[PDB]
Amino acid sequence: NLNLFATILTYPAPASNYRGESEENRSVIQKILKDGQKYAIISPESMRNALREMLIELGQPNNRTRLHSEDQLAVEFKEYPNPDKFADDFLFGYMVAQTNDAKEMKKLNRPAKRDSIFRCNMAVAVNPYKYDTVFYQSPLNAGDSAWKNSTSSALLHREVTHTAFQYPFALAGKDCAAKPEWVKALLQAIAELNGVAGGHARAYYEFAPRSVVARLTPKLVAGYQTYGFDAEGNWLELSRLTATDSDNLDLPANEFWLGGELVRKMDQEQKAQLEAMGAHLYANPEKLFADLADSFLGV
Amino acid sequence: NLNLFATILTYPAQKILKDGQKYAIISPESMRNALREMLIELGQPNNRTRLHLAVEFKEYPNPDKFADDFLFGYMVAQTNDAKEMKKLNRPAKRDSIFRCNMAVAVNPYKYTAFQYPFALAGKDCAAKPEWVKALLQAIAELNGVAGGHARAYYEFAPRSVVARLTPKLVAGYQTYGFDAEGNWLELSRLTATDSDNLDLPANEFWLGGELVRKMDQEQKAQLEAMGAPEKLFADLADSFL
Amino acid sequence: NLNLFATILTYPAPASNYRGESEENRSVIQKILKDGQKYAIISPESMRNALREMLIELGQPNNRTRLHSEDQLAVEFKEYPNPDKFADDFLFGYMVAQTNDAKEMKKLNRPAKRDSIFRCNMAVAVNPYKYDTVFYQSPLNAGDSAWKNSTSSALLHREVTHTAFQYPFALAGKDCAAKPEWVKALLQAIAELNGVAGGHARAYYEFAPRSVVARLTPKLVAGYQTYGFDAEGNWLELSRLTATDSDNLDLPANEFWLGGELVRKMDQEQKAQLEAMGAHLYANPEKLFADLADSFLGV
Repeated sequence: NLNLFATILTYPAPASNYRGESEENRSVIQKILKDGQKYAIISPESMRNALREMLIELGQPNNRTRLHSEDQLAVEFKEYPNPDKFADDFLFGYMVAQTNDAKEMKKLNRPAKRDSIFRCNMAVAVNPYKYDTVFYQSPLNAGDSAWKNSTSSALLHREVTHTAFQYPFALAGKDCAAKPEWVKALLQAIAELNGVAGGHARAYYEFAPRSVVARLTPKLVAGYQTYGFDAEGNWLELSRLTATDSDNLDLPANEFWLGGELVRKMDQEQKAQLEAMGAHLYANPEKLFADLADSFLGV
Repeated sequence: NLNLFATILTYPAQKILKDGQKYAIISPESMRNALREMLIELGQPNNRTRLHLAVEFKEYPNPDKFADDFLFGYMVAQTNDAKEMKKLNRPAKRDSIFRCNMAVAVNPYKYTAFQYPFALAGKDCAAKPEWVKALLQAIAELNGVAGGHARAYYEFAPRSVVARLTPKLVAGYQTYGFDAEGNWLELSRLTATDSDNLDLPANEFWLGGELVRKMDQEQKAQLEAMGAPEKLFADLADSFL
Repeated sequence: NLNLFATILTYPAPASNYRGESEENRSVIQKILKDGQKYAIISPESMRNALREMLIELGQPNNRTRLHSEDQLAVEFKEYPNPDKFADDFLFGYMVAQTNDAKEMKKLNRPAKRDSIFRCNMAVAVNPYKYDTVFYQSPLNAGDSAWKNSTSSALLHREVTHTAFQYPFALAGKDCAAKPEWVKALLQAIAELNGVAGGHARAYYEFAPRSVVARLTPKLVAGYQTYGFDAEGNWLELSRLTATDSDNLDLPANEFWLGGELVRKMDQEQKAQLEAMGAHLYANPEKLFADLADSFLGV
C-alpha cells in the first residue's frame, strides 16, 4: 500500500474571521501564540464542513444537510448512516450516542463506527500583527418600524490582518469497492476549496493553493516538518537537497511532487540540476493533483 | 461552474501603514451604500430606501423583490410576528450574490489608485428571471459616485479581462495586481501552445484597460487568446447572459 | 553483553491530547508541574499500545487485538500467552490473576510471568503555556431523525499547545532463540512510531525523530540526565566534551551515536575536531537505527 501527505499555502490578502467572541463589543481573531508571537487562526473542522458542502456540487449522496429555519443551528440526517449504500458523507457514518436500541448492529451489523480515511490540522499564519481595526458604525431604522433591532445606533470596530497562511494534511488511506471514484472526486474538490470558514460577504477570501508539495507517496509514513515552507519564500527545496539528498549515492531520496509557484520564479539551470531522479515539476496545482491521484490510486 | 470570478478594476489616474509597506483605506460597507442610491437612479425602487438624514421603514421584506433588498432582507428581533412564519416563511434568510472586499491604495502613504475585487458567483440562484432583469441593469453599468460627504468617488474602466469560467469553479486568478506601472497581471499566462504545457488560460481576452493606454506587442495576444473599451465591460456580462 | 539506551525528540507542531477529563464542559491536557511551571503530557502506556499496534503491520504474530463492539472497552486474546511459541506481543505473556487453576504451570510449566525486555518513561514538553482555546460548538440534529443525540446544541472549547517534547528510553536486554529478528523489527518500528494517543482526525501529530542520541552501548548502565537536551538547541555535545571528554588522556569516553538534526547545523571544523574516536555521525535517524541494531545485535 501507499500513503501520501501534502502541504499548501494560499495567496496573501486581507482577511477577517471572527472566532472567539469573548465580548460582544469587539470581535477577536487570535487563537494561539508561539515564541511570544500570536499567529494562527481557523479550526480544521471548519474546513471539514467546507469539504462536506463542496462535495455536493460534484454529485454525491449526502445525509447531514444543514438547515436554517429554527433559531439554533440544525443539521438534518437521512434515515440511517450507511457507508456502503452511498457516499455516506464520504464514509462518515458516525456513532449513535444513545441506548434507544434499534441499532443496525442488531439487524445490519453496523458497528456504529466510521471510516475516517483522512486527517488534517489547523492552519497557521505567518505574520504576528493583529492590532488593526476598521471602526465603522451601525445605524437604527427609527422610521415608525413595526420591528426593532436594538433601538440604538452605535460604533463598532472589527479586526483585520494581511497575511497568507499555510495548510498541512495527510490521507494515508486505502481503496475498496466504489471508493476510487469518490476519493478522486475528493482530490479534485480539495483543489478549489472556496467558501471556507463560514460566510464572508464583506471580507472576500479563498483557499486557492500555490506552491503545493506532496511527500513520500509510495513509501510508508515518514512525515516530518509539515510546517516548513514559510516567510514568503521557498524552503522545501533546501530540505530536499539536504534531507533525502537528490543524489542517490550518500543520502537516498524518494519520489516527490512540486507545485507551480515554486518553479514559476527560480533558476532554469536549477531545474536541470534537480533531475537526479527527475522529481515531478508542474506549472499549476490542478494538473499535479490529477496526476498524483492517478498514480496513487493505481488507475 | 456557471459563475464568474473576481474582476479587479483600478484607477491609475484611513489606516496608515497597517504593515510596513501597505495599508487599507476604504471599508467594504461604503460602496454598498453608494450602490444603493445608484440602484434608485436606474428606476428600481427598493424596500429599504432610507434617505442616507432620515431612515424610513417599508413593509416586511417578505417578497424577495428588487434584488431582495440588496441581499440583507433579514429580521433578528425576538418576535417579528412569530418570525413571519405564519404564511410568509422568511426566517432571516440572506442571499449571497454580490461580494466585495476592502480597497487599498497602491501608492504608499506620504508623511491614488484602488482595487475592487468582485464576486458575482450566483449560478442558478442568480440565473432566475427575477434576478436576470436586475443584474444586467444594476451591476453591468458600474458607473457611479461613492462617499458623498467628501470628494471621494472613483469608478474607472481599466479592469482585468476575465470572463465566465464554466469548466472550473471559482479559483484564484491572482489578486491585487495593480499594474499601474508594471502591466504584468497576465503573469506570462498564455495558451499559445497546449500540447506540451502552459495551457492555463481559457480565452478570457477582451478590450482591457491598457490596449491604447499602453503601447506594446499586444497584437499577438488577441491572435493567441481569442477571448470574449470602457463601456464594453457591460456588454460582456450581457453578451453571455 | 551490551546495554543500549537513547533519547529522541520530535518536530515542533501544534497538538492536543485530552487526558484528564475532569469536567465535560472543557477538556484538560496538563498532567504534572515542576519548578512552578506545568510542562509534561502523555503516559508511557500510550506508546506501549502504539508499538503493539504497529508491530502488526510488519508481519508478526499477535494475541491481544482490540475490538470495538460492546459498550465497554474490549481486547480479545488467543488461547493462552506463550513467550516461545511466537512473538507473544514481544515476549509479553502477562499474569493470570485468578485462582481458577488450569494454569499451564501444571502442564507446560509456564510461570505466568513475562519477559519484559524493555523500559521507557513519560514524555515531557518544553513550553508551559496552556491558556488558549478554540471555542467551537456542537449542533442539534432536530431533522426528524429516528435517533436523537443530545436534544440540544452546546458551546464548548478545547485546549491546544504549540510545543515539541522529548522521549527517553532504555532497552538493556539480551537476545535468545528467534529473538534477534523480533528486536530488529522493534528497532525498525520505533523509527516511525506514529498514531500515538489514539486516532486524531482534528489534531494531526507524529513522532518523527530528530536529533536522536544513543549512549553507552557496550558497558554497564551508566545513564545520566536522560531528559537533558532541551531549549530547542543541542546540549549533549557540550556534555560530551565536558563529561566523558572526547580525549582519552584525562577523562575517558565511550562510543556514541548522534542523530542527523544535530549534525545538520554546526561548524564543519567542529565536526572535524570531534573525531578523537570518530564517534558515529549520520544524516538521517533511520540509518543510525539500522547500523545500531546491526552492531548491538551482534549480527
